Amino acid sequence: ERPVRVKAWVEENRGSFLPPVCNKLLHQKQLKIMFVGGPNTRKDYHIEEGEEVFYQLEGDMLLRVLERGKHRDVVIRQGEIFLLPAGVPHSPQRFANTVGLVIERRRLKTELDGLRYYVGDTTDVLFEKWFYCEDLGTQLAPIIQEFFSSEQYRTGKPNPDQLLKEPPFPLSTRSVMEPMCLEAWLDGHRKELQAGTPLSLFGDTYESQVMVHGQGSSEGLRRDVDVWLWQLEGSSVVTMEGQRLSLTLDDSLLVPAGTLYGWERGQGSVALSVTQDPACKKS
Ligand SMILES: [Fe+3]
Repeated sequence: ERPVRVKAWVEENRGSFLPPVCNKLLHQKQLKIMFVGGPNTRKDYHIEEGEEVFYQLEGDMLLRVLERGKHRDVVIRQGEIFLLPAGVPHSPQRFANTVGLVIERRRLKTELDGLRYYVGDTTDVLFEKWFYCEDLGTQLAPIIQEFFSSEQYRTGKPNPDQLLKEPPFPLSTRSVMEPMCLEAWLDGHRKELQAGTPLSLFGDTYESQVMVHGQGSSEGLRRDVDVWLWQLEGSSVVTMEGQRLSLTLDDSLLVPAGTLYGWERGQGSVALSVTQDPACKKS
């Protein structure tokens, strides 16, 4: 339209979260920006070669992970933000009356997504499926149905003929971070943002870059990947192709790869800048 105001977009589009996945995409080019409501129980663990960034807009969630072969529970509460590194199996439980933000990116021609259901709360695979992920809005469903309409589900015995000897790429062995409370973080760094220096939220051992920007401007910029901007405080002006688009509180905007842009940020503004560039992949 664009900018799109995030809470107005959610409040309008939440009547279209449909089971089993309860998701709807805002954007689906190089960057994928999607929202998911609950209640919604996922018994499956997803594995992918890109990174996933979560931010809880409304209410809490529970992310179950496998971190070095061990089950782990990761509560992400309203206002918290968290980055999941590549190749970690994860299973998101969302509860009644919650809305969440998830970001990911388009997968390379050779990258492979997988789904696994385990036996009980053990680490033994019961059922798995591996596929090229093209359309985040549409492909998990058919996979989930297949598990619920299956012998493995009816009985709980794995069929060894349908397991893989090894996963197609080695699962990650890194540890997972703690969720950060975004606005305790902002207030914690407000002096630096007033100064004009942008800041990395998660640092550079990841592919994703979540940069926070305060007052000031920056020169003509052209990136090879999509960029998403989200205005949290104050306001700002984006310039792309002889075209000023101003952003106010809670406005957001995807600048498409290739597109040349200037950004002017007014007094006491605070904007979020997100990028997932697979040239910055960490394997
Ligand atoms: Fe996932």
